[PDB]
Amino acid sequence: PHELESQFILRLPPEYASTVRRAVQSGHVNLKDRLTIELHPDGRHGIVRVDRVPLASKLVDLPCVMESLKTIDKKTFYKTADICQMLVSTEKKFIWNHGITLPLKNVRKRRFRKTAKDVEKEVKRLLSTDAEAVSTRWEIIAED
Amino acid sequence: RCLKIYRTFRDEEGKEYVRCETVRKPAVIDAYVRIRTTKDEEF
Amino acid sequence: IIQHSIPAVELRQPFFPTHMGPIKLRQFHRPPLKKYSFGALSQPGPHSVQPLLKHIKKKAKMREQERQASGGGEMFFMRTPQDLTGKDGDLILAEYSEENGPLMMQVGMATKIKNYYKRKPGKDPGAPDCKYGETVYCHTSPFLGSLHPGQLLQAFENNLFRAPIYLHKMPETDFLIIRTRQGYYIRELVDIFVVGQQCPLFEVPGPNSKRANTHIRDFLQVFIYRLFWKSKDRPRRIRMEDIKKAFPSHSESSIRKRLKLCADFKRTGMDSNWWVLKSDFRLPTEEEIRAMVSPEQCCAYYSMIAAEQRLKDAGDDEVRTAPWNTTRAFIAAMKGKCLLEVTGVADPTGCGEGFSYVKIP
Amino acid sequence: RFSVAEHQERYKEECQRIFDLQNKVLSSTEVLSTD
Repeated sequence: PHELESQFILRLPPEYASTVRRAVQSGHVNLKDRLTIELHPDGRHGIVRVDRVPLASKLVDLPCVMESLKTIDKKTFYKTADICQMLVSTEKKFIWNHGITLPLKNVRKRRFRKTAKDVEKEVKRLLSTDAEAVSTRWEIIAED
Repeated sequence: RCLKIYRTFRDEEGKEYVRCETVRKPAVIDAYVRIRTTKDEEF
Repeated sequence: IIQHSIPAVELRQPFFPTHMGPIKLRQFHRPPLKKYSFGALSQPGPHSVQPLLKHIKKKAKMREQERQASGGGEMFFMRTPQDLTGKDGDLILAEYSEENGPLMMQVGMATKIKNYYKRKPGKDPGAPDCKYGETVYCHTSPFLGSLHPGQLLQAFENNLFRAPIYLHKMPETDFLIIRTRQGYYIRELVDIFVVGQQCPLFEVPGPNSKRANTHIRDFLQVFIYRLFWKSKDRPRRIRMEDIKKAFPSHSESSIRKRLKLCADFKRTGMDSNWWVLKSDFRLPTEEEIRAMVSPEQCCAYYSMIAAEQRLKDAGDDEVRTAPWNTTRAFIAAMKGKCLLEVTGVADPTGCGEGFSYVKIP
Repeated sequence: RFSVAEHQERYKEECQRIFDLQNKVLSSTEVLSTD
């Protein structure tokens, strides 16, 4: 079978980003030894090791949706993957408010329309507790 | 208006403890009540 | 005019899913980073990323050899799923301004970049040249506004929408990591477009619509035909629980309705508990199966069911912002049926920027 | 009491104004302060 590839964006500190960029544009396999990525079983924490120097990482959710688009002639572009996550290196904490481009900054707060009436999972847990019970008493309350 | 639920359960050996739990999240409220009102009509 | 990849026009199941559950509809076009169970990355520990610049230039040189061996014209290359990897070709990124657009491309589908250039009054030097896309001189603005004299605007153009894009340079810190089961791979990116508010060219159907139920029935029929084509048995035969694995929300009466014509159930003897193909039934050819369902209809259906989930989770203003209403409003405004209030609640920004596509008389 | 050119022209101009505001904001390379 075929499994859709999973692309994400890696953001590094600027000096380490310059060393990683120089090693990528060089093209040797020396970069392979220099750059490693260890993702912790939390799922939202990691180490990126540049030149064997550990950096602390967080996998965050991006507010917009990006899409990688490949081309052969630079006139027709084929969508290859959807990017929604970034492993910035240096829950509410795992949500990034800004977008990658310069015009998109504070997009989640300002350029996103918010419509409102985790919570569903909590309601399911409450229903399960009511089922495991015997007698349930309920009242919409006031200030108390 | 917040939502408060009283739950009656039996502990190991013999016991009948009652738990009163108050939900102050109006989002949890809406989803909770909507199931009861549905299950009340689901009879 | 838009030619999608052969995995996309054949509706192959990684790229075009048969069924999307609730947790997969909430993560629609935002796929989380899954943990592997088997593979090299499934073992916990540090993992080296691998540069892929010999791979990129080897694949580009190989594709240029293929193109010059075929007479030198423009060629069609995306014939396999392994052509749609990010490991080769010139990648750009495309960011979206809206959170949930009315229409959105699946993986494997093609789009074009058109540079609309309105000439200056009288003499003009020529279109400011651009790295990507082809230039076209637009007297009649494609979008809602009109172009200024001497203004070039790039845009994504396909069958689904048309949307103004804006080229920005990448940040100096961000790279692109393509992870697969075997390891991590790293590219740099240099070009990232920002996609403005989409102008929809395809109408998303409503829930329980006639077009909606027709697409569900035709998608199930196409999947059944492609399972019959994949069968190696000389009387072509399929199993029912393959279809029940693909479409688990379907009642089995509908699946048996699709199998009633073109198949019959063998209970005893050979081919027992199989749905063999009827001997008088001619299984449709590949181009007929492609003419049954289009990929843009699948994208419109996915937009409808994702918006159904978001509305369902959030308990009339929201209903107006549903893509069936907004796509109907915009396409009706483009024929000149009706006008749209450009300031309203269907505004995907939530501020004065951007349009709202809801009908006004 | 126009019921024809007034409504049509008003809609058209609001459309050009929004199109031109969106183009400018999106193509801005100006840095935006974190809020």
